[PDB]
Amino acid sequence: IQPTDVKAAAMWGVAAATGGLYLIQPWGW
Amino acid sequence: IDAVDASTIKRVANRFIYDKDIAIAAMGPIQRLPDYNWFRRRTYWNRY
Amino acid sequence: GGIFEALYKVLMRRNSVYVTFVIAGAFVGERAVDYGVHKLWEHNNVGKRYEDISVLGQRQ
Repeated sequence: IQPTDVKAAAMWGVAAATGGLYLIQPWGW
Repeated sequence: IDAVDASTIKRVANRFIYDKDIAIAAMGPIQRLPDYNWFRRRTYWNRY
Repeated sequence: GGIFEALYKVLMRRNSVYVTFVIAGAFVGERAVDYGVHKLWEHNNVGKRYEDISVLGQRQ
């Protein structure tokens, strides 16, 4: 409801930081 | 009794139910009852 | 043995954090292994690279 909101948000910040994880690639960190 | 609200339910459920072992006893025409790995896997939700 | 409950204590009772750990752990591991292959290579071959050519600048 409200869990499925935030639980939509946690893996919505995965894509962002998972396609921010296959193309531009600052790699020392 | 009335000191058990919706947040108390989830905390006791995470201690006793979530990702825990179970025990089963069955009898009869039980060839279509699922097996132990089916039951053990469904003590958590790989969706949330 | 106390690191084994503590590492499951924090991260995966959840299923989107978990997908962070397998994607972001695929990177630190891919850079930890690309670094070690790229230093075992230039240690087996000393004096054989392109910058080890004594007459490099001077053709004329």
